[PDB]
Amino acid sequence: GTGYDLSASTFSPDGRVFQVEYAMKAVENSSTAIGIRCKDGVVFGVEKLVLSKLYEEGSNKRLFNVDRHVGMAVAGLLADARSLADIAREEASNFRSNFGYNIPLKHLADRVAMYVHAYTLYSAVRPFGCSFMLGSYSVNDGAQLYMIDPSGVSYGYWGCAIGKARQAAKTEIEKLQMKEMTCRDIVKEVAKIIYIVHDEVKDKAFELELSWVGELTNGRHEIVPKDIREEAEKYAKESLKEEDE
Amino acid sequence: TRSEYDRGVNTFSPEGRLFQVEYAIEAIKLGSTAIGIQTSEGVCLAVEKRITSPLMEPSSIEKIVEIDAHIGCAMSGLIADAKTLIDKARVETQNHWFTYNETMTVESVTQAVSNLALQFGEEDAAMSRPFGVALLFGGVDEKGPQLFHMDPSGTFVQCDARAIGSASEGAQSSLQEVYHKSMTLKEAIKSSLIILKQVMEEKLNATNIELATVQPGQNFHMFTKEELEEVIKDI
Amino acid sequence: AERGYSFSLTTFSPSGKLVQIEYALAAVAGGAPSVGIKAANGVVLATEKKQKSILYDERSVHKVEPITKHIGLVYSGMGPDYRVLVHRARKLAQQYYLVYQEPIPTAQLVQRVASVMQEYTQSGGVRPFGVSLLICGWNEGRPYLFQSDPSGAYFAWKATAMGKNYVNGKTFLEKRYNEDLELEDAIHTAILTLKESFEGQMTEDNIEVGICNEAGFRRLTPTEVKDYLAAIA
Amino acid sequence: SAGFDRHITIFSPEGRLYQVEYAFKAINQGGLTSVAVRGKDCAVIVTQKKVPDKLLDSSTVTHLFKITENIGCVMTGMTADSRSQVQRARYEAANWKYKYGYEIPVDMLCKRIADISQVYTQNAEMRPLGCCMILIGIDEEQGPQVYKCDPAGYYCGFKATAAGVKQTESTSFLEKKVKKKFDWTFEQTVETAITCLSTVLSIDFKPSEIEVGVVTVENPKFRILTEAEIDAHLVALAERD
Amino acid sequence: RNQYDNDVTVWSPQGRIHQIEYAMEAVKQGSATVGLKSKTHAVLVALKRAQSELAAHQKKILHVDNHIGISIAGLTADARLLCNFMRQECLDSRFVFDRPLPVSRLVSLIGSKTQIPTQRYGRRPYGVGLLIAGYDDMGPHIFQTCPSANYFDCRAMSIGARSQSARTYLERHMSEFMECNLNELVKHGLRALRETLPAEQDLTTKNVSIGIVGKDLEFTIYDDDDVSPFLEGLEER
Amino acid sequence: SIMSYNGGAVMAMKGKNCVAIAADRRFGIQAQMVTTDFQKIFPMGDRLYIGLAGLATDVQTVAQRLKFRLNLYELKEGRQIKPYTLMSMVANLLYEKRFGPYYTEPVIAGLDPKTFKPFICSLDLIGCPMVTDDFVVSGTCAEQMYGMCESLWEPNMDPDHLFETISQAMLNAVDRDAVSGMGVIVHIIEKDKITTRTLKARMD
Amino acid sequence: RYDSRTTIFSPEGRLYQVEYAMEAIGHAGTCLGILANDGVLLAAERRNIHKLLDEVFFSEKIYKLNEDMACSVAGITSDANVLTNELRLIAQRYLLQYQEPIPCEQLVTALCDIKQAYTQFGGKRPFGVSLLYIGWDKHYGFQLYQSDPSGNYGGWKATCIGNNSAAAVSMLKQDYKEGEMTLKSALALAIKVLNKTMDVSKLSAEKVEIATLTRENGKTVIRVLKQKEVEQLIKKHEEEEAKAEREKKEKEQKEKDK
Amino acid sequence: SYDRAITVFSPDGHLFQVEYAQEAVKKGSTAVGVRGRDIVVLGVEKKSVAKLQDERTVRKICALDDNVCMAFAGLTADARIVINRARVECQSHRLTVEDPVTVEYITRYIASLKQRYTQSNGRRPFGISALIVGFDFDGTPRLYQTDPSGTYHAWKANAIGRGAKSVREFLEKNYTDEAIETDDLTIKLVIKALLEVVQSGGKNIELAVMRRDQSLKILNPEEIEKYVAEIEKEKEENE
Amino acid sequence: GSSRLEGGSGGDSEVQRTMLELLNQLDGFEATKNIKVIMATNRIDILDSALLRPGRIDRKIEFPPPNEEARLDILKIHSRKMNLTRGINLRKIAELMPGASGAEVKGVCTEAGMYALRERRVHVTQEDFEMAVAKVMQKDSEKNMSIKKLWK
Repeated sequence: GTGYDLSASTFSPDGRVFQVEYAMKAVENSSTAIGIRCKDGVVFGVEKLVLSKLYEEGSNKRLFNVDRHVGMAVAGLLADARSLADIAREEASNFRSNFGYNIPLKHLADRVAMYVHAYTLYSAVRPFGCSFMLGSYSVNDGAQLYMIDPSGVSYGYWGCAIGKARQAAKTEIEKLQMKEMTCRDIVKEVAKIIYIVHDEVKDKAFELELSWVGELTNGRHEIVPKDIREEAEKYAKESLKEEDE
Repeated sequence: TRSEYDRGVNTFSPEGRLFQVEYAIEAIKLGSTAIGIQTSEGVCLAVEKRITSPLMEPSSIEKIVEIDAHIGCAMSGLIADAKTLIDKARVETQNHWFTYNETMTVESVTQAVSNLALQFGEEDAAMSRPFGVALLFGGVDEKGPQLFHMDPSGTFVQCDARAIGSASEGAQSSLQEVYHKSMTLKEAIKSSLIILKQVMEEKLNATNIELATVQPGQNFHMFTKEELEEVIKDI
Repeated sequence: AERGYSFSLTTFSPSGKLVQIEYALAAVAGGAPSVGIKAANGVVLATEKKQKSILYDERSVHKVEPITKHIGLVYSGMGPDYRVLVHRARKLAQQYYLVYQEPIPTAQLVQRVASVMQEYTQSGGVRPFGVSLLICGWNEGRPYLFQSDPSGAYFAWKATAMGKNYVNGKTFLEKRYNEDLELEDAIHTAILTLKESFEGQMTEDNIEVGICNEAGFRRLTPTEVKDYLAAIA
Repeated sequence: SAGFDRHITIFSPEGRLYQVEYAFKAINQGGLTSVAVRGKDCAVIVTQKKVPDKLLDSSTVTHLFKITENIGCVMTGMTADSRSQVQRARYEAANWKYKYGYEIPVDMLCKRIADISQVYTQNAEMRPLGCCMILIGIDEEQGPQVYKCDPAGYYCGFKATAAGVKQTESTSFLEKKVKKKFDWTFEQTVETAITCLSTVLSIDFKPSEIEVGVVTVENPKFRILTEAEIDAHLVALAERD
Repeated sequence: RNQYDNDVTVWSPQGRIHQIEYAMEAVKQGSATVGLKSKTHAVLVALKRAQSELAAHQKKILHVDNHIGISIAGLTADARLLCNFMRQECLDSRFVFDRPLPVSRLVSLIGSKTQIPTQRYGRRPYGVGLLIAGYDDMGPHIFQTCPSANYFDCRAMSIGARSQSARTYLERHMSEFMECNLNELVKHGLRALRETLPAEQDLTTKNVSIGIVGKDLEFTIYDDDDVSPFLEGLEER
Repeated sequence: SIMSYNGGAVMAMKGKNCVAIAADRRFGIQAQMVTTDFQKIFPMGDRLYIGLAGLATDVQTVAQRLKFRLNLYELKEGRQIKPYTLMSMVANLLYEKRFGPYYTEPVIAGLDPKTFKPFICSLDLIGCPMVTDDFVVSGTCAEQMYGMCESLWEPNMDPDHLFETISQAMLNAVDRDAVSGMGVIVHIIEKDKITTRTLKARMD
Repeated sequence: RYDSRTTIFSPEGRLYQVEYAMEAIGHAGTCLGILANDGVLLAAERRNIHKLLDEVFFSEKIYKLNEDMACSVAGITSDANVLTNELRLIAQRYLLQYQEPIPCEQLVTALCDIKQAYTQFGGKRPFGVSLLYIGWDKHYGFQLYQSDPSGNYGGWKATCIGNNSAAAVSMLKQDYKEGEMTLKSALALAIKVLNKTMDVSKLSAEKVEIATLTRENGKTVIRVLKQKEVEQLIKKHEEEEAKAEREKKEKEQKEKDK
Repeated sequence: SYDRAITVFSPDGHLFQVEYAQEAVKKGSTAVGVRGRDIVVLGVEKKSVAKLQDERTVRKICALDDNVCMAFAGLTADARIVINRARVECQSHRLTVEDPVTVEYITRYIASLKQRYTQSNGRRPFGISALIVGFDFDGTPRLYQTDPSGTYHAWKANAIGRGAKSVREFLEKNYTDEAIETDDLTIKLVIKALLEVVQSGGKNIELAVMRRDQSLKILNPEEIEKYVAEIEKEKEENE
Repeated sequence: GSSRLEGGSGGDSEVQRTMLELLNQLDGFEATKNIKVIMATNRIDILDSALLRPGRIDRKIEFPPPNEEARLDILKIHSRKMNLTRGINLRKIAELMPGASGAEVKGVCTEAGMYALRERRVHVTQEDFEMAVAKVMQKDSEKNMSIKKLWK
């Protein structure tokens, strides 16, 4: 082996810590989670993989509610993802307890990024093996969407995609006028993009998990209703047939 | 290949095995054999004492010890770990009596000792390796006579008859052949001594064995020289 | 050599060496030249402040720093470790002052700083201080010049040089140093010893010198250093 | 000598800290470059700004941070480490203002950060986070000040510096430009910094692919120049050069 | 490998972490257990092993607070530790809030607790897989937890050595579930254990444990002669 | 009062190139006398005596802890503690326990080891050093001691004259103090001699 | 390989790290001590006597532990300083507790127990310093002890540690009177053995330091002999050696005549 | 490869480093211990000392309390540490319960201490063996033996150290009721046992005797010489 | 022939085999008839105990550096073929050379002769021998006072 890739506290003779890169490799092996920031909201879509017909519907949710007004879409080791969701929930709770108002998403992203960097600093713990996205909307700050990765970088975004099909998802997102779309249509676009990037002969089973947080929810993140998800799924299948034609 | 997987008690092997627990269980065999038999009339313990030389008075090899007035322990493995677990059992029985004002059941005391034994590297108990000692708690409680076997991994289970120690594999077969539920305590003593004489390289006579019994009634009794000779007369 | 016994600081090599502290001393010897001369009525410390470029503002980070009104300190080795040690020396001097309402003797300050270095050279998770300190004080009525090593050993010196060319510096000081030397002559001796191991033109603003007389330790201003360089040349 | 390489606390037989050197290599790993120059009465930091995607919010993407009201920094290296060290610098400045009642001097904040880094270089608990921080501020008695806080505890003060991939080229260019009339004005300093970056990178800058922060004696508050100001500087100075 | 699977703290150069996989292998050294649920019941059924024909059969169903039971497959030390933790959590919830702890929250607590070891070098991942059967006001629940700290809400699942036979049977017959009487539900579980059993072997009252929870039925464990009404009714192959 | 429990009485004066530290001798608990040979002046050097006076427990404890600290200091330095350094050491020792004090009031008197110039000082129970040039007094009957010293002190005394002055001051103060005074021990420290004397007194 | 830690037993039962420290003591400057019914004394060589070194401290190897005890250190400088401070602390703690000087054997036992703990516990290398203690206590009068890196100590009439300790101890064994040695004879023997063990030209007085502990007027006095006294002793020894050589030359001349 | 760690089982089940502690014990001088009707005796080899060395600081027989003595074989510094801790525990048990420490109690405490040091991985086992001879408060000549592993037994006569095996075999052969029928034949037996390993026999022998209610008495060298003379006379007579 | 190493990747098994063959030749079957062996080494502590065993190496002769009398002898031996001036004291030179080997003494003579050669001379004097002694017994003592003063 390299000899410098054990422990996240060792710099290779290039300035590279390889444990963080291996964590990034681990996240770049999972299902695809995308998120698009429309003008009046943010929509997360995830192509959850039903790994067995035994699991009930809604098992292994990769869309968490990290505080009432903020949604989280994870991609990678789901155990680490749940732990990070708990960490972010605790950070938002502490913010609301101390300062007395809903945590700004920029600040929440920075806090969780600092936590992930804490775990990538040391040799007694391994870097978090998952990426995730934090989305929210409020009247006084506007729709926001951030992405955090195992190395702990918290760049903002207009459209993001993490997982196996990230490059294809970004390519299919660039061809969208997100800055002037509304939630009711960006949800359908999210479903279409997820269906296009999904691989049927490799991943077999599939379930689309959608959520939005936007003006039409009063800044309250929630799972997209049943009828809306059904209509978006129907539109995505029709669009798949159209693209095939 | 078991060189990167059996150097620590908190490292799994590709098969999912704790080789250090395996090795403690192996260290069990280095002790002298001990046969316990559970019967409707009580429970019997009979152990091969292994006097290395004279001048070591017999009441220093404690293979059979007393836990409360209604349990005995037949031990096999490291003497130090044996002492630790026996002390834990005694203190736990006394604590349960102090709190609830009753006698701890054999199953419950074995469970407490096993609970102590589980904590190999669990960083909140301090022991760092499995206790290399296997125990037979034979006692009497409200459920009638019972005998329980505990091993280094902390696993315990009742046993209508069991044999631990060096001659465990070769004596449990004899126990299987000879044991039946409708057996009296005298029959159990005779059969256990017969198996011990079978599996011992030394001759069975007076010393080099210990025998004890816990019955629904009189407390845990360790047969002295007179009783040992009387039984050995016509084992 | 004893290759295995050179990565740890808590194991003796078969011959008794503590190889890692010797490696720390090698890091010391691979540092900027510094010289210390104990004059008859004072002490002088010098050290090259040559910068790697014209951009380095050579007035912000100093190498000859005071620790009390009567003690000062220069170093040869790594600058960060030097900063740590000067802060600790100041703290120790202040503790001694609070306990005893009296400025800490130079010998005592050296003892305590050497104790700090010993503390840092007695474990496996800590790196020994890769510097050698030259402490110069005016305790009592006579001057003191001491050296402190990463190993925690401290010396009393008449005059010494440490850094890249310490051998040449010490030979030069053997040639030139005489015990009954006034501080004014010792300053010239210090600057000449530096010149003998100073590449490039020894301009007044790339050399740092500090004196320690009965008036207390003081880092000479660049104007004064320029005057001394002009008088020497 | 490769055995003395996997631990931050092991001295090489010749007395070298290979893990610290590797932290510097890590500095030279973000691809970006940064330059800083101080005039008579101003200090300027300019950083290459890469936004290699239309979906990435350029407003959030940045390497210029406001450590306090009157101190700014440009960070180069790993982004997570950069932001961690920026938070540490803000916390230290806040503590200084709380304890001592006046704003932290730039040199003091640099010394604090350098000491924090030296601690990690000495003890073996963390890796030395691989980022380089260039701080700029206005000191009431000294004037404009530019400093570096490399990840080994070294923090010399600078007339003009650079960090990142092309630090050597930028250093040579700034040496040449400072040997001749180091006395620069606000516009001249911005010219020198932007020209240094452009020449070392071998590219002419769009108003967006560059980020400039400035402090001046007249207005001693770290200001990040907007796109209009950057474009004005580029066009006017390229025209009148 | 050979330097990337010594501890849980090192990522292999493939985005893969090896000691967690080794614990997930340890889960297969246990014994077969099948959990499943109707619309008003939840049933765990376990194949108890035997260390000798004299020693009794190791218990595999443990009793967490009245509305929750657990079926274990893997290291018995970790089984004991997790059972104690679950019991303590249920007791704490019933002490603070005068109501039973929801199963979906108990499993989240278990997931966090079991994930902590999978990231820090102070311990090994809990080498025990769990089938948690419970009945909260929402409805009967069957959960699976694996040493990786991942939990799945299963409508019917199986774990342990020789598990795929039972899992295939469950996949084939799960359409029947929900609209089943308790007897039919237990019979389906017993059929799943029969499928995982070697052909020559068969389910006997000695080696079968049956835990049942549900509406108006606090978690009850049937062992020894208690399973007679189930095995006796069960049809033969 | 706490001091009045065990009583006690100590004084120090200085003339020319000599100091005189005097102290009563008694240990009685509250009113009953116990012994009459209680050591209240402890030698911390060749020419440096401390004169702890107050609660007997604290007198002994402070003497012993101060000797511990001073032996460490002298061995570590190679010097002999100067009177000012000893004053600072005792002040630090006493103030380390401000919140719950050593109920004793030290009185240091000695000669500077190098210039051999006199030094006298007194500390309160929390460590407020008070260097004076004429005389210090501690313990019960501080009012009597102050009156005597004021009315009998004169600058630039010689050993015998200072002996008489401090003798009269201590005797007349203790004879008017009740809880303290069963004999007076006077130590006079000069450039080369220590004169220790066991003055007559109202032994009642 | 059974020497990677201080707390590792060799398969033969040997602590190789402790043995390494014991052997490494051989690098230290030769210190030695002689016990006389009149008093006790140490002598020690200055390994490094560079002309540019100052002489700030009156003694480099001989420290005064308390009123009635002194000790010579031989080994690593940092460890020696640590242990000297700890010895002073132990002695003064005993004095605070009991109000009488710590007996020499008790002080040696305390420090050697510290050394044993270092050899036994965790990741701590053993103290690489040997010590020679001289003292006087009310129980056994003048005493001389020696202590190793391993925390083992013994009581000796005469002994030597450091460089050429084997030669020095053999010489003392040859030329020490078990019960009829006074302080003057002890000093003469010390000079002799130092001259024959240093193996560096003539016995330069500036390269040796001698200390003597004796009871006087009921108080112990520890005196580090001044360079004048050391020079006088060396000169007397040189005169004695020259006289012996003259006698041998005269014997050779008589043999030639015969 | 299953070595160098105190807490690592070898695949055979052996903790090898405690066994190495025992192997370190084997490098000590012979120490015999015998018990009689009213006498318990410990003999030890002296190994002699350089004539310049003092003797009183070389102790192998140390009285832990009034009614308990301990003979040593192993590493000297570990000897000192364990003896000091045993003395502390004797006088602390006296405080806890107003009864003198029993030989069994004190040997159990010493064994527990050794086990405590063998348990962890940041500690080195006490490479010593000890013979604890004493009288219980009722009066009974008890003799125990503790090993570096923390296991203690009760013996009637045993030897530890260099000549352990030979001396123990001889004691097995020549230990009898008629040989311990009184308070002097036991001492004869101990000197006889030691003479099988110590060449000199008079300058390499120390005997310590404990009689009921009597403080430990160390026999004078002249008394040792007289006893060895008695054994020599008996040997030549019965030849 | 030196201490044997465990047969592995880091052991000279072939040189070990050569040494084993030499051992067998020195003392195995069919002992040698009239062959006598003179081995020479500069450090004996590393030789294999099999070689050092008696019967193979019956006798072991140490060669201590000359004790000033052997040094006077060596000076005479190596100055016999030399034009020594009157008043030249080889005893004084021997005293000036403590702990010097015979090679050092021969080099002393050679270097004094070279000093004579330099000044077109065939003449050696006491000054020449003293300068030769200084030039030949030149010691490279430790440079660094820190490394020198680690040990007390």
